[PDB]
Amino acid sequence: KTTRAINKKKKFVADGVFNAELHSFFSKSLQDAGYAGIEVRRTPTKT
Amino acid sequence: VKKVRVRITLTCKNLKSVEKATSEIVSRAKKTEQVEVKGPVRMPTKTLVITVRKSPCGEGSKTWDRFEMRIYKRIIDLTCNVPDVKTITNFRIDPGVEIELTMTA
Amino acid sequence: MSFVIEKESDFKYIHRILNTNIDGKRITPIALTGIRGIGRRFAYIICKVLKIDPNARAGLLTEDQCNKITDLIADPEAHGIPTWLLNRINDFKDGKNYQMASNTLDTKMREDLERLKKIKSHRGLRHFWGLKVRGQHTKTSGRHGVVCGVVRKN
Amino acid sequence: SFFTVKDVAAADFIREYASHLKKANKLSIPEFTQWTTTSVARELAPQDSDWVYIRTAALARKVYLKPHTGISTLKHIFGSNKDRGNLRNKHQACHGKILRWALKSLEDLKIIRKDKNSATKKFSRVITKEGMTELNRIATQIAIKQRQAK
Amino acid sequence: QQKPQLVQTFGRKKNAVAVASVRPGKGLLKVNGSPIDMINPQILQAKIYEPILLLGQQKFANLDIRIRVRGSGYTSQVYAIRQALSKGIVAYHAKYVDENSKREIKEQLMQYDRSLLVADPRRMEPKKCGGRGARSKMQKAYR
Amino acid sequence: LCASAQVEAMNYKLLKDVPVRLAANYIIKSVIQDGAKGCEIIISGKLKQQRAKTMKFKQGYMICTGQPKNDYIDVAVRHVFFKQGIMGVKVKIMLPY
Amino acid sequence: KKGGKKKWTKGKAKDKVNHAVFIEKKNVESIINNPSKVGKVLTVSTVVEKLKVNGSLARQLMRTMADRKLVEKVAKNGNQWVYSVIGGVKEDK
Amino acid sequence: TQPKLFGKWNYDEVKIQDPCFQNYIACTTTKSQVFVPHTAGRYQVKKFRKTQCPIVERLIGTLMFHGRNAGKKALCIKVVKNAFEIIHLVTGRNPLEVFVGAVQNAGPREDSTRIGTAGVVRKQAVDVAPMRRVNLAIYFIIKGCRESAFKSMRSIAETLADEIINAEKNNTQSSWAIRKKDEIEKVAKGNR
Amino acid sequence: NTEETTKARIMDVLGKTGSRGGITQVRVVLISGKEEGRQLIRNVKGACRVGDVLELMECEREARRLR
Amino acid sequence: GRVRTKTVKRAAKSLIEHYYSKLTNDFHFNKKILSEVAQVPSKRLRNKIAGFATHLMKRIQKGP
RNA sequence: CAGGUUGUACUUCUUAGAGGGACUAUUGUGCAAUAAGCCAAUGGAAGUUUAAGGCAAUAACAGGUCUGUGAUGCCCCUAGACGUGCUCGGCCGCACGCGCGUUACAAUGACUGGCGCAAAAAGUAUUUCCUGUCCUGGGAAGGUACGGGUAAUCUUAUUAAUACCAGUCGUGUUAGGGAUAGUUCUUUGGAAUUGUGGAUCUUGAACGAGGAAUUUCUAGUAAGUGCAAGUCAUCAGCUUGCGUUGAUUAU
Ligand SMILES: [Mg+2]
Ligand SMILES: [Mg+2]
Ligand SMILES: [Mg+2]
Ligand SMILES: [Mg+2]
Ligand SMILES: [Mg+2]
Ligand SMILES: [Mg+2]
Ligand SMILES: [Mg+2]
Ligand SMILES: [Mg+2]
Ligand SMILES: [Mg+2]
Ligand SMILES: [Mg+2]
Ligand SMILES: [Mg+2]
Ligand SMILES: [Mg+2]
Ligand SMILES: [Mg+2]
Ligand SMILES: [Mg+2]
Ligand SMILES: [Mg+2]
Ligand SMILES: [Mg+2]
Repeated sequence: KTTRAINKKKKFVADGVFNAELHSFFSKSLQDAGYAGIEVRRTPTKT
Repeated sequence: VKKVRVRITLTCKNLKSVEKATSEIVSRAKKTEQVEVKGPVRMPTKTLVITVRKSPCGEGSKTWDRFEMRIYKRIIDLTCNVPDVKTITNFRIDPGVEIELTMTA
Repeated sequence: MSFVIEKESDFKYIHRILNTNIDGKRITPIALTGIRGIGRRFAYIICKVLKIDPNARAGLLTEDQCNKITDLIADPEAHGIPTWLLNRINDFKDGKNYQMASNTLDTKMREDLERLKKIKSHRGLRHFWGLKVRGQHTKTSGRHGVVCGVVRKN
Repeated sequence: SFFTVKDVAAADFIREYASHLKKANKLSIPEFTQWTTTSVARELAPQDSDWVYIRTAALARKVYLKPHTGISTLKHIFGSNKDRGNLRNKHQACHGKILRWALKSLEDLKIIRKDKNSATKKFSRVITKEGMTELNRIATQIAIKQRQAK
Repeated sequence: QQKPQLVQTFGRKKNAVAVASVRPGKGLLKVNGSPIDMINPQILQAKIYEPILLLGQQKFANLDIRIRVRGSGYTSQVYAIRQALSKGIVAYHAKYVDENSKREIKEQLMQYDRSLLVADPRRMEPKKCGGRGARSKMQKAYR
Repeated sequence: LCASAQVEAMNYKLLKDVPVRLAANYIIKSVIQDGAKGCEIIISGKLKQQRAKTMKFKQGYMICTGQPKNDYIDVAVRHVFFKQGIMGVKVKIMLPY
Repeated sequence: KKGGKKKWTKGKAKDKVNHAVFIEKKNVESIINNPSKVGKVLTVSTVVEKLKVNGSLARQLMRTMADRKLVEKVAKNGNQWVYSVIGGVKEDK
Repeated sequence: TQPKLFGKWNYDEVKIQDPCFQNYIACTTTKSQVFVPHTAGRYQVKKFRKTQCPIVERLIGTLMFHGRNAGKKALCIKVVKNAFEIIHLVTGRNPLEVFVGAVQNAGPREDSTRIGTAGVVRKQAVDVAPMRRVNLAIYFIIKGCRESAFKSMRSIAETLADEIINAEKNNTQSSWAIRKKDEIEKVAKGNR
Repeated sequence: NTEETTKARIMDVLGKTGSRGGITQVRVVLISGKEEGRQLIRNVKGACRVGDVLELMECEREARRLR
Repeated sequence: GRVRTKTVKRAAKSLIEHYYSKLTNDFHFNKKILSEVAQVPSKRLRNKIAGFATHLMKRIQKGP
């Protein structure tokens, strides 16, 4: 039972923002090789 | 026969992908013998609306961007044992597709 | 109804109450409203205390009915009336309760603004100069010196 | 035959039950009541003096239809709008004093009941066997009188 | 297994939804669980009786029609409560009578009014950031 | 076929002093070559002078407007630092069916 | 008698008929029995029209006559009162 | 059986003698014979639907027309019903056979088209259409009611009633409606 | 008020006139006591179809244009 | 403003051009053909092409 | 007529997924060269490209934003700094001049009472979010008594308001209208005094439908009417949406 329950709305918006966080993180640092995108499969086990 | 009623919940940001899991989960469960499935039920499509004034600086007329994020939730019920489920969940489901499970007797 | 017997005399077009409070012939509660102190709903209260007919016209009430009101106002709290229906409550740090009379009221204010004129509080000073106190906005608000504070009908 | 409240415009029925409580004066018009205090936040104090009876009178009609309804809900359900003046009209809630009393009194009258079962609204008011019978009688009496208007 | 002798007809008008159940009997008229005589706009009540009269106390006298309506506004609901009756009386005759009797009543109503069978298509029309309402807009000083 | 990439390629060439036209040509040709169905490049900035200026280079098809716009089009844009100020580089690769 | 502000002004010089709120016992009965005096149809207005009696008063005079099986109501709404003098207006003094 | 208006007013109690108005009015149709003037119909859709509107529905519409106060047919259906009772209690006639006449009379037969050339405001002789004629008639009738109806204890159901009557009579001294009806023609007969 | 209202009906709807782009020009046929049959080309204003009936308060007219 | 985009017309023209024999005087039947016959992305657009293509069929029932 | 159940029962209502369905179809005038097309009628849930929107070409306006940006050129400041923080003021100051709007001049109305009609939105880590039942206060609001929900499961299938029936007032700047102001009480917040918001009793102004001008607006559209959502500890007279009542005139 993963800690706190969250509005599928609330948790989804959180999901998107996290993805857009990663996008700035990668693109900003991986500024050498052709960066493109990120297929992120998040599990309460492995991100 | 240790029967366990299983609840398959699927919530997703886009319809393309969530419909594949749903379509195939049933396609796969019907084909097993120890299986009893309650049709794939579609909950009401929740829509998160965000209306935004376009331009950054407040000049020029009123321009508004109506942004949407749709969330489809599908629910499937199962009559099986604990191994049966893990047998049917062996798909290759797209990213951002949350699948929750509830087990009762 | 309005089944009067002796017209011209069995009725009194104008009654005198609290100084200049002349009363109109229409309906009693409402008639009372002219008094600088009583209003729409206070009149109705009065009639329940003096068991006087409300629906009934105005002026079909003798001087007894008239005094019932003059003193009803002098020490209202005595006839009952919950402290919270009064116009004035706890004045000058001592005077318990009152019910701002037509003439009492007029001077009570003259004394409070005087209370502040000497104090020189913002709210006080404001009244002096002659400008809304709370209504704050002065740009567009009441131009051409409209009605300042404290309002009297004429 | 026989008729229930659902067969009589209650605007008409309350005009009947309001009195059945008058002649029987089984109640006792509380203090703050007569003490002028219109319901909610409005202009003038009520006009009809027995408003006290009428309110309860209908409150019974209400509970006989929507069992388990609550104070804060009936408070709303009566229907009130407020002229705030410049600011537009907003919907307004009623008065909890007169209201909660009326339920207590109807309970002492053996008409209202506090359910101690449904774990949602534990203690909400509901019609009673004896209580609801009294209603159908008034109703049927009115019902029959309407059919009597040859 | 079961199989009541019932018909299920619906009426709608700008959100107004009319659940109309028709079973054979002695002429009952339930609307949300009460007699027509008690609808809110004592006025429009007539509108609902229009179908009844337009056909004749005959068809109404033989059956028991129970309707439940929780549409949108007073006026609209009435329109649906209306539309359900009309659709149901016809719907009954389809599966429980000669398909010919249905045609009679259908044209019968159609001839008098379409709002008994047809559906008042229009709904509301969404606003626009272009102004204060659906098609009005912030003033525009030119000079 | 990846615009996000080509922009970086272009971002690199420009900082290595390769003239604009010559520059864009290489990326655009290279893009079409890889199978693009239409390619366009935009470069707003102080193009070799005072005022600002906007340079455009286009090849083959292109979907300016429609819903299919976002489907058959890839667009990435980058900022290129100069001791001048800034260079805007947009790349619109139009993917094949 | 008139202290009203910026109301007088070029236009109509129509003296407001002085309706009354009282009726003497010497006229009470006589007037109630004489409905045929206020035209065929009797509404809050007509009543005031002929008798100088304001509606509120007029109503009671109507309900009164309505009570004395002398008048019949046609329709009764907000301020619209439609009354018919049973038998027919056949009173000309 | 025949569905009377408001429950007590036979429709067949009238007929349109003049051929002009025959198709530009509602009394005549089977579909028109309504108990209530409320149809929430869909007129005003094609470019002549307005026709098929039960004449009184039109009256009610044109009646709830002043801003803030109006926009609610509910009530207006009333003001018109009472007004019909009241018109009956005076001429005891089928008040439709009254309102109807009034509609036929209060409609100007001639108007002037303002055609100005470089500052000068000239006018010409124009013959007023039927649909336009009826529209003007009702618009006019009602227009007046409010005129007096304002700060008056006289009620619309009364003002209107009193109007529909004289409007049928052509009484040029008792119908703000017919006043214009005449003047518009007169002035128009001058500009022509 | 003694008028000579000769009733005439619409024969053919010509065109629109008066840059006010609202006036309509129409060819009429009469039906009244006086004459009858006489055809005129009168100028209407308002909703008008083919075959309506209009009360002319002056048969001596018929202004016209078509360019 | 019911006019036809060039594409709509080209399609109907070329469809009729290739399958004349098979094409009927009924829209529905033809619409089915047009869909089984080629790549029409928009279901709606398909009709337009057939609705019009069907039109041409009746104009060839003339020859010119 | 309400209530409880139950059935591997059903889907009309509800949900939402597949697929249907319009294309301008059928009929006759105008066009007519063949035409593209235009009109009217009929059928139709639907014919103004069905309705409302999203997207939006080439140029350009040296339009606007460097105060949204860890996007920057140059130029400024640099420790008694234009960095950062703290306490207290201010952006709402008033003779006035403009521009959105809110409320209204009232009997097609106001006030008292009665009346199961709606939509769309939202909602928590422990009490911190929505809040139902219950208790206490005249009242705003309190209490924590009993509870559901991190949601088609719980606040809710309902708590809108206009409307409708009854009653009072009865043309009377009367109170329609509510500005201004005076004690009291209550909530948010360390703090409200230069009134946060809310309740009570008074006070009760202009306003009697508005000149020269001038803005949007053709159908579930104007208008009226309330409800949400953003902002938000608290504050809407703004904004973005939602539904109910619902028309004149054009085409
Ligand atoms: Mg009310
Ligand atoms: Mg630029
Ligand atoms: Mg009213
Ligand atoms: Mg479009
Ligand atoms: Mg652009
Ligand atoms: Mg910037
Ligand atoms: Mg410093
Ligand atoms: Mg609480
Ligand atoms: Mg809520
Ligand atoms: Mg009063
Ligand atoms: Mg107040
Ligand atoms: Mg203070
Ligand atoms: Mg305030
Ligand atoms: Mg609004
Ligand atoms: Mg909030
Ligand atoms: Mg808010």
